[PDB]
Amino acid sequence: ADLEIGREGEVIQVSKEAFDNWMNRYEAGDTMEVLFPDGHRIECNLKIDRPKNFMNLTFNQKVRPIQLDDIAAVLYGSKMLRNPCVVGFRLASSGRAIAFSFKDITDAQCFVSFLDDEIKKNQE
Repeated sequence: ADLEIGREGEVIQVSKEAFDNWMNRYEAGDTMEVLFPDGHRIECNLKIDRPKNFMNLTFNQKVRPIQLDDIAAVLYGSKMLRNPCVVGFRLASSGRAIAFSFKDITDAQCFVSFLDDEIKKNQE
């Protein structure tokens, strides 16, 4: 069921065990979808390297690398609606917004928490 967003706009209680599992999978590399403005998606592999402060999107042997340092915002809730599986975030460098869709809500909410930590770090 859709999240309903406040008039103000978009500018999480997940278990630690769930996060730890999420984190292990995607550090290994695991599957998600990148949303696009025209509304099509592509199935990618998302691999997080915490030491290197990058996360790599692999599609068709093509890798869009994202710097963890780069992440500036996470968009996930507060008729404006968001499917719970879909997480949007903005990059500081491009000023662009990207949407990942995860295989379930839990995973999405983990990516939200992971993003939150990186953002706090980045703000120092």
